Amino acid sequence: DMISAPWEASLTQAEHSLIFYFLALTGSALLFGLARTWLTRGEVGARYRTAVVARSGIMIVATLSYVFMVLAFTSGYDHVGSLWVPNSEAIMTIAPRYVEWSIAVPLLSIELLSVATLSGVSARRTRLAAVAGAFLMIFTGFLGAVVIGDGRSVGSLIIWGAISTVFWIITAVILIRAIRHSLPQLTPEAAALLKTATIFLMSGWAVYPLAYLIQILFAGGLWTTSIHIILCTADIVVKLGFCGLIHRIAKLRTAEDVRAGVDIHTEAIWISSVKQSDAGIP
Amino acid sequence: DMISAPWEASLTQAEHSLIFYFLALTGSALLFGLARTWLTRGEVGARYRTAVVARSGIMIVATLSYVFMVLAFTSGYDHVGSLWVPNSEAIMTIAPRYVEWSIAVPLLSIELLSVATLSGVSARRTRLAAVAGAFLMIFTGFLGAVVIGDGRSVGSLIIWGAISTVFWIITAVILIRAIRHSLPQLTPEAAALLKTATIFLMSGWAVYPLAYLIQILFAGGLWTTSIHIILCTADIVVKLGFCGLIHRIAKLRTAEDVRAGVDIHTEAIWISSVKQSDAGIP
Amino acid sequence: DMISAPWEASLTQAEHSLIFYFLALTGSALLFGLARTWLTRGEVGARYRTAVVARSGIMIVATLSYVFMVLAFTSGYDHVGSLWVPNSEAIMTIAPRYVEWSIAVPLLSIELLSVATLSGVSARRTRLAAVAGAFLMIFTGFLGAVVIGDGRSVGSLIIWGAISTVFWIITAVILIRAIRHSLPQLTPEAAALLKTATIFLMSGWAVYPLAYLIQILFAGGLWTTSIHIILCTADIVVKLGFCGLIHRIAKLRTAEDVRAGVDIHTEAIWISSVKQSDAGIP
Amino acid sequence: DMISAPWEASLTQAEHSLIFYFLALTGSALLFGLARTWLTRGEVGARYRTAVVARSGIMIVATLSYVFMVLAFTSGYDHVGSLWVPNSEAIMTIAPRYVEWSIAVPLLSIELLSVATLSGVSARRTRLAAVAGAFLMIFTGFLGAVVIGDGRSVGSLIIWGAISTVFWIITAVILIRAIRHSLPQLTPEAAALLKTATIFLMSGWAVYPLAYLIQILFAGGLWTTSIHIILCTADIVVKLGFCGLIHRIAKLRTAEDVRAGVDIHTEAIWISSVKQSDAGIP
Amino acid sequence: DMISAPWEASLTQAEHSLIFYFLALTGSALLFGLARTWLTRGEVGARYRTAVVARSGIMIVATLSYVFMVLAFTSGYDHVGSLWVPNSEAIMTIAPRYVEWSIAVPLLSIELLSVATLSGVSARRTRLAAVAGAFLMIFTGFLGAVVIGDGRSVGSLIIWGAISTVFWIITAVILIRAIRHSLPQLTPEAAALLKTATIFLMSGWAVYPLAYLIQILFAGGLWTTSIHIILCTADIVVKLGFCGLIHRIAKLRTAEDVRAGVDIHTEAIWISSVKQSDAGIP
Ligand SMILES: *C/C=C(C)/C=C/C=C(C)/C=C/C1=C(C)CCCC1(C)C
Ligand SMILES: *C/C=C(C)/C=C/C=C(C)/C=C/C1=C(C)CCCC1(C)C
Ligand SMILES: *C/C=C(C)/C=C/C=C(C)/C=C/C1=C(C)CCCC1(C)C
Ligand SMILES: *C/C=C(C)/C=C/C=C(C)/C=C/C1=C(C)CCCC1(C)C
Ligand SMILES: *C/C=C(C)/C=C/C=C(C)/C=C/C1=C(C)CCCC1(C)C
Repeated sequence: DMISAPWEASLTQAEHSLIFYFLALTGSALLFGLARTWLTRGEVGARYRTAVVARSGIMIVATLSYVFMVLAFTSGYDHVGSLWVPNSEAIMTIAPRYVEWSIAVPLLSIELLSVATLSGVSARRTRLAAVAGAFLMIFTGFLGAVVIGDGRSVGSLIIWGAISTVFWIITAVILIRAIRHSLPQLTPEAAALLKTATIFLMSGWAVYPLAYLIQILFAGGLWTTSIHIILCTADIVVKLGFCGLIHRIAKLRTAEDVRAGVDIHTEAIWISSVKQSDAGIP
Repeated sequence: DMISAPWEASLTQAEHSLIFYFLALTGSALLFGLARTWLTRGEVGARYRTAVVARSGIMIVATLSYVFMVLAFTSGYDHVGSLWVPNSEAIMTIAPRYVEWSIAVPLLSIELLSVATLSGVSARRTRLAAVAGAFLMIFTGFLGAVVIGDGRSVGSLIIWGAISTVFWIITAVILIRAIRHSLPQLTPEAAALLKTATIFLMSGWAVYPLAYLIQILFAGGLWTTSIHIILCTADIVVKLGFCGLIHRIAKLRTAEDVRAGVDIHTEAIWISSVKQSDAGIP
Repeated sequence: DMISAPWEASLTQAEHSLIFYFLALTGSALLFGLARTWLTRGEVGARYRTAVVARSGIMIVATLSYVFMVLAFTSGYDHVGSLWVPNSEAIMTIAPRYVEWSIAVPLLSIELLSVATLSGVSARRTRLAAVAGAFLMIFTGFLGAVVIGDGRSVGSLIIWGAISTVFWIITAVILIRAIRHSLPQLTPEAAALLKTATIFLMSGWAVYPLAYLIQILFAGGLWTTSIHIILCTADIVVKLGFCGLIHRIAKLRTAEDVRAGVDIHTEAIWISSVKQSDAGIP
Repeated sequence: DMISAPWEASLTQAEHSLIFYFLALTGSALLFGLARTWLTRGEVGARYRTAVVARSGIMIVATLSYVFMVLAFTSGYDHVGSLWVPNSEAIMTIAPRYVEWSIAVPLLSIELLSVATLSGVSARRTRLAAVAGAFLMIFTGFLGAVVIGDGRSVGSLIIWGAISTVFWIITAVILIRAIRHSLPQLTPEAAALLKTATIFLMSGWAVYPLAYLIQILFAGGLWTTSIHIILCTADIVVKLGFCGLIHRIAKLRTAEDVRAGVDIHTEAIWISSVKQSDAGIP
Repeated sequence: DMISAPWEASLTQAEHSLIFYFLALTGSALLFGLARTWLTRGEVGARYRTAVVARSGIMIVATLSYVFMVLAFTSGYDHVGSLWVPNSEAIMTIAPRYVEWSIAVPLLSIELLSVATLSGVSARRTRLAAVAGAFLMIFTGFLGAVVIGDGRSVGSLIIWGAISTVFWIITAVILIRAIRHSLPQLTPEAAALLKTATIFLMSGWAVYPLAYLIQILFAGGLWTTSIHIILCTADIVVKLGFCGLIHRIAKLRTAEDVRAGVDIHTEAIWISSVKQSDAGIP
């Protein structure tokens, strides 16, 4: 059976207005996040800088995606009477997310493993399996949602969607295994935070499959609005929220190492206005 | 009853000229503010860096909003005689402010609490209640002013406006309570400044509801000009003005801590060409 | 009586070619000054960083104004024969300067007072009176030149121009008074430079009123070219020239303080390949 | 004989959707790479900074190329039915790669020699022969593929392609000779990595000639898609992958020198979460 | 006699393709150069930082010029049949170079004098005479080539070209005199390099007059291609090549001063993988 695609829906001006709000709010919040990332990048040790690098990629790629999308929104719908009607650049208000997620979902996995206690080359097996699994999960979604059937085929959404769901299970079982190994070998205070950051990431990722069910089941401008709102909201929460949580863990670990002799940090580490470690000279 | 919207008004060339001035002046002043923020970002301790991060978000989001708005101004009105007549991209000379305020008003609240003396459960509870309350106040305005009724419904402005006014009261009672707790536990010199910064922020926020009354009551190009002038002016005063006042407080607090042993700062802190603290090595 | 406006003149191709060269040479030279400002910003102390901040805004706002004016030149005139004929975006090749000057003229005043010896009530009173007076002088020009008769009214140029000339006198009497107070309390070497920088600024500001007399008196593409050449040239001289002169004074003062114990600088200060002060550690 | 060019093919919507994905994915991944480069640029000694500089050029040039290409994609094909028919700006979705490769392939050669053990004069002969040979190999490809015959001449692809293949052999024999000389004079641990980085670079370069065989042999939108996919994929692997491998070698060498007295590094060097060297003060 | 101008020639697709290559290659190489400049800016003493500042201006102005030119190329010629036919914005593919050279040729002169041994105020006489002479040489070219006659007048090319050639002689006699004075007072090793850098700059400048002879003598798309190729190539060689040679001299001089007590540098200086100087603390 055939279903209209999400970018083949005429939008009212309450729908058009919300969609521009959330697209522009999401791009804004991720440019804040990018700035924050840069300003706070020296609170973390060089042992834990992979976390900073990940997060900077996540924020750059996502900010660009959202600019593209906001500019395609302006040039993707033509107002006819009281309703905005999609043209051929309307697909460019939706498709560009898959490019963002293609980089970000792998980088979120890398950021999480950044602050775990895996080292050397068994680390590398886990980082690669994660980056693969993550990338394959998005790309197989892209194919169902955008490429094969042109977004308009229920069977192609269900097949490529199911396949994507398998790489979700594989990626999540790799990460959750990595973290379960680490928690014993961290300090109690960090292990606590790393458990929570793992629950926050996996939980965030469960929201995104729901946008894909809408596309299968419901078509309309209401629902095209629902999709954008859901996905925009989830990007803000899961990319501001989670990337601030890993940074606390990096800082706390950095400080723990300072206190222990493992290394020396130029500034002091203050987490929650509690000094974790003092500044030091080589 | 129905009222024409603000972006649905034909502008004379004196009105068009003023509107471009102020939009372009505001974006300019906030790019200065962004630069200033970066250049002075190392005058503050790591204990107080949340203040720098907030202010940088406030300036980035706002600068972008104002670029969008200035570019939409050029492509949103067509000169047809002695009048500039609005296109369908003239909503985009007004609506993008709500996106800015959605990030900024929460970040201004965070910046203010940055330099207060709050820690524990109560700190995080207070930061979240503030960020929520602030965000909800803007968004409920957006809905009245832009989305529901299309800006052209008096009942939708009065209902969504009243609702927004409740989240104003809730947000302001949270912040004013937080600050009232802190002033005892600061030093006299900082407590003085934190009282003043609180009065300057709350007072600034009372200006923005007046732009919203115009939209309810008066329609015309005079009044569309009045709205932009009011809102542009208020952004300059309350974003340049207030974010420079919190930076003095962060600096003064940073220095107070240096002097006290709590921490060490690489450079000396000068506050009104008065040296507050000397430079130090770990 | 009526006069055509400067942006209502048909330019030849010699006139059109010289106006793009000067408009693009001014944005190019003010992007070199933005780079010079950032590369040479740690040669000055933290007692005199209010000068690095003022100059960075004077060069960021000015480069953004000249990019817009060069982009609106490409889309503001149409070649209809051997003549470039103005559109409705031709006002945007002239008007954007008033936005630049609105930020810059106040910031130039701040930069000059940066390196003077004012502190107390008198300092803040002086900085505010200057920033006000400067801003009011430009804005009252904008109204005469762009807004009130559409640039086409001789009485509106002479009235708003006279008013602007009063805020010039007020602003210049404030600054010259501030500097006259400082010169006694500086060192001979700096006092000398601060006198010269004051003469260079006031003298630079006297050029800009001449562009405004042309607009009153003469209309033509020759004269529209004369205006742009005059104003572009003056921006280069007074914004490259003067902002390099204050930086020497900041450096010399920084070094004088180093030598005196007042503070310590990480690098040495070399002014004219002559070493003023050595590097030092806290 | 004549062959249609790759930019003269009508793409289906699945072929346009893939092509936009990969172009946008590649530009995204190279902006991550650029960020990474900047954030990690102080892990390396000043003796080995040429490696950082190379890699930064590689990432900047390539990111820009890919932006151009993504913007030309939007404005290079027009949807006329179920097909995206090529405009005259569809050559600009392919040609800009040759500009990227013209800078990058020489810079990749420089980056590889960066971490080898060459003197500083006989170094120069090798660096120049490499940069020449590399540049000549791309440019002679450009001429066959784009300029002479207009991409549509089989004899011009085979002649200019063969010529390009000779500068490949010359460039690769210079580099492989340089590295074979160095491996003895490195430490075992670095020599190992430098062998692998050499195999990874030469192997990466063998993929790009296959895109050029497609252009000779096969024409279609399938094949225009195959070309972009191949070339995009190879850019990600060989520019993210290889430029991270040289950075490990620079770091390991930097640390080896620290440990040996040759120099001192401000931070510690952690590679695979193993401290290679401690931080130190002059 | 009247000669067609260089932007009044219909380009083939081979000539259009080359022109886009070289414009895009030159802008690319100068963005690399800009990056390089920033990454290596701390290898030089503060005594010699004028060299860094010059070079950064040279790279910024030139990169922007080349972006403008590449964007004007896309929108300056229309494909009509088998030929690209110039529109009225084809002059913007050639004219913008004069703006670049107007800043750069003066800054190249400043960079060269940066590392010579002139100090105080007799330095200033030489720096001003140079910057004047250089600026006047370009501007008088612009007038012959672009403004007077519209590029189409042989007598205006020969008169304004001859005049430009006089300011070349004056500028070169000032610089060569300055350098001849310095070589005695440098160290043998630096004097050697400063002689070579002087020969490389003067020699580079002799290439640019040849583009101007073509414009006088030959008109055609072959020749419009020859002009762009010549000028693009010369920009790459003389702006990458020369600005890397002055940086070696600054570094070598910086190190010589370190070794001598004149100053202290934070990093070590390595030139050709030979440690020139060690890192030091105040
Ligand atoms: C910052 C962006 C993030 C974390 C994006 C996450 C996206 C997913 C986890 C998507 C998962 C999907 C499935 C498992 C099934 C249906 C298709 C997808 C791609 C939406
Ligand atoms: C920098 C921007 C700031 C501080 C913006 C502030 C905006 C408000 C405080 C808006 C308040 C409103 C009401 C309380 C009622 C009417 C609707 C609003 C959104 C204008
Ligand atoms: C960098 C820009 C500067 C210093 C601009 C200065 C502008 C003025 C000093 C303008 C003065 C004017 C008058 C006093 C009378 C006529 C109108 C003005 C605005 C041109
Ligand atoms: C990051 C980009 C890289 C490494 C690009 C590499 C490109 C080549 C090595 C191309 C080689 C070619 C031949 C040797 C023959 C056919 C033509 C070329 C240009 C594709
Ligand atoms: C990086 C750019 C540089 C060094 C440009 C240099 C340009 C010249 C030296 C031009 C010289 C000319 C003459 C002396 C005569 C003919 C006209 C000119 C402008 C081409």
